[PDB]
Amino acid sequence: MASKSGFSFGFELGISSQSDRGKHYIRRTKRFSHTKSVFLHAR
Amino acid sequence: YGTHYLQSGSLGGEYRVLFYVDSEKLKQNDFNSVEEKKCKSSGWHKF
Repeated sequence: MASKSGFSFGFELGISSQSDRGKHYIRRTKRFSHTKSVFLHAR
Repeated sequence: YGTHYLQSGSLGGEYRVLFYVDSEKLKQNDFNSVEEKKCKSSGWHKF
């Protein structure tokens, strides 16, 4: 997210204001399961 | 001694084989993607 808001006016007098906003969020998830089964009966 | 005696017959050997194989394979891939944006701008002249 990025937001900007600023004011700049002349009147003598002059006034200026600027506000800067930046925000980032990131999420990752990984899950792994491996099952390997062997049965060997000989007679 | 059982129930009977052998009146006649043949002698020799029996050979039998039963052999069985059963393979199954399954592979499955599911993929999903979502992309979204907003943008906004306001100003006049100064703001």
